[PDB]
Amino acid sequence: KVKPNPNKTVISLSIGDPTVFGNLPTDPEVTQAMKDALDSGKYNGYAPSIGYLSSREEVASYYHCPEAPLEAKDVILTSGCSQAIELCLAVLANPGQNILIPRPGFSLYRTLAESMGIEVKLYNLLPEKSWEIDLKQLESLIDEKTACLVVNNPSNPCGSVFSKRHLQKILAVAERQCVPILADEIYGDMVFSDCKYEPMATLSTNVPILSCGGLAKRWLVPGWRLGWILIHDRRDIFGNEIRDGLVKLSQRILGPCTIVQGALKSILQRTPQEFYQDTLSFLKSNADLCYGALSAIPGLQPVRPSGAMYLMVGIEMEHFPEFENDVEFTERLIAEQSVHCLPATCFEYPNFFRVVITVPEVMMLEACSRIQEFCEQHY
Amino acid sequence: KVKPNPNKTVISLSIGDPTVFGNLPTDPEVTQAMKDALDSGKYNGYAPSIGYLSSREEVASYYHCPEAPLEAKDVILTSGCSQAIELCLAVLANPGQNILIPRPGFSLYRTLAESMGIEVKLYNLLPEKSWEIDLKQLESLIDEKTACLVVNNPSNPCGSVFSKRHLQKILAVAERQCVPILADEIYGDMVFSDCKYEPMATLSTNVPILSCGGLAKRWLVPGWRLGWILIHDRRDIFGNEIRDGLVKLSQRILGPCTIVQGALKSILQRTPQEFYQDTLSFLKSNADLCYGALSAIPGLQPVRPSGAMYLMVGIEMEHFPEFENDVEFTERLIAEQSVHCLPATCFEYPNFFRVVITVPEVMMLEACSRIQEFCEQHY
Repeated sequence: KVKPNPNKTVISLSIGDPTVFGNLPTDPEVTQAMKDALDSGKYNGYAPSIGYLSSREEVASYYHCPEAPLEAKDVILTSGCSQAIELCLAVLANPGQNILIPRPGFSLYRTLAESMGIEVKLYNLLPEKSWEIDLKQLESLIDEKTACLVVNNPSNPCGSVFSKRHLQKILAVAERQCVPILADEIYGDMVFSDCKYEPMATLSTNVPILSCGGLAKRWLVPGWRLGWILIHDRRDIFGNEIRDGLVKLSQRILGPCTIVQGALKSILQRTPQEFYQDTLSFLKSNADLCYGALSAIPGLQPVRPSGAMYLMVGIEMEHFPEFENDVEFTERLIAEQSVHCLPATCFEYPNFFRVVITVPEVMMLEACSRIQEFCEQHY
Repeated sequence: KVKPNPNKTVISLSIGDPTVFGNLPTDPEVTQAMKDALDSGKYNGYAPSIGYLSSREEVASYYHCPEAPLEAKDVILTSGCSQAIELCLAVLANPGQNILIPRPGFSLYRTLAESMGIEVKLYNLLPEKSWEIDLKQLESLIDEKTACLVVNNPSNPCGSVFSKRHLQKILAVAERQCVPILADEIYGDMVFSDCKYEPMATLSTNVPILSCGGLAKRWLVPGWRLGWILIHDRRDIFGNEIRDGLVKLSQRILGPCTIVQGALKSILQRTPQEFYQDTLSFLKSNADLCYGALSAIPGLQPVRPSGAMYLMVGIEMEHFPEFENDVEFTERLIAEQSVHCLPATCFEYPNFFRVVITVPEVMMLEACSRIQEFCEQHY
């Protein structure tokens, strides 16, 4: 809550909202589909709590392939991934049970499982190698009361996209301990690195998955609150016994705004690839600028991101005595420099901070030297 | 689940969605404000979980008067009254506690308090006199574990608007047992009877109220999911100790669609009264038609509604032997006649059914004789 250096333009690197300085507005095809959808006035009344037939039908289509074959009925529409997790949890597990979380991971999985009456077990991401999961951790963090396994790919906060392999390896671990994999993939298709993109379910054969996702992150309409559970029952471990748990639960807050549901068929089919290409294009460059300069600075260890909208830097508490935690670090930083970074304590991973890359480059750059002026005095 | 008489056009009188046959579409000023709000693209990013400053500011203004003085800060925006109840409950009371419900009442208060881990006590509405509350019931249904009192006015399903007096009487009962009054007034200003309209909080002086409300019912955009808690702390029984409970809880599903929030300032200020006048005008006439004809029929006792969009009819199980409950009644009715009425068992009040009046008159009328052809054979 400390005030900035009133003598320097405040630079906020910590907030994930792409649309803050509006250099990432959404495609006018998105904006139109909503207006088109309003204009027909076909969508102002009640829908099923699970969402419109047609809307559900159409998102189901967008994410379909023989490997992970999707049908109208394995789709549920919810007002964001916040629900897509909220519900996805309530159905799999009850108070006094346990789920496998990332470290570092979205501070949300906690605020929920804890607030749902679930006790949390956190597995480990490996900075040394692309923040990939620790397989020892995982295999033997399992329980009797282990309901589930949560995988976030691409990652907030890591910036990471997993290899076509590591994914099969993670899928190897679930059939050896008989556990569900909420695959939080709200960041799906949000990659730019050399490496193409793999939705985790396309690579499954004996593993039950429930996939989150939605507009908020790709189409940069985060305040619009639409999202979907994609169910992926391979081997009838789930069956109708689980599907009803969602249909029943859904009826508590009754899903998303109907305009957004209306406009969904059209947002999916009418958005030009030149929209995405642009987005990820500008998310490589800014990531690379951020990466280079920060890696150039002595005392900080930026881990190159392959996707999503962040990267993690590691504070080498070897030449930084003044500060004794990343918490105090971002703190004197914010006060002295006016640069807002998020202390990675929040993601349950101290000695580190998260920097988003959606901020303009001319700003990434200006903010980058500030950070350097900070470390040629403290490392 | 029985099939209709395939030989008669099915008439659905039981579903509350005004926009089904689209004779109640919303004012094109409503539709515009959304498009205007989309068009500015000012509203696509994250808002406070409690909602936009400005949005919250502006709805606060619309509902302000010295008696019940409202400020920007006593407003929380939520994706409908479904949440406005969900949250309004979670904050006041914990598993193994008790709240005062109507009978008959919205089948929702149950699906929640029960599903929240709250045990439910139902007070009584008086058909003999305008479905007004039973004061004996109320005074002595209270407990140690009585958290709250829920009042629904106007009523779903009753069709009832309470007198300027009964309201003060209900407000007399709360300060004699020290209890909160979630005043579900999602139907606010939805009255047409002689009698003007009183929001319950304007008439309070030593009683804490939390008022639900939103677009769904007045502006006939039910699928749009916006709504508000209006807080009404008179006497600091609430204070900052309760307000935080909402602000904290809100952050679980993070409120409504931002387009809807954007468009809110304009929907409120730019909607012509000729929109409302029309709405309630057509809701008197159809109510009166429905009332007359049904009252004309022998064996049924329609209670005249003063507001909202329904009325209750009472099955005089005095000349209706064939059927032994309202459940079986609507049932043979639906099969033989093709008229969908809702058996008032659902609202926890048997021997009765609910008929909505939003369906076209030429349809109310046709459906009315069908009902008569049904009773000149069964009463």
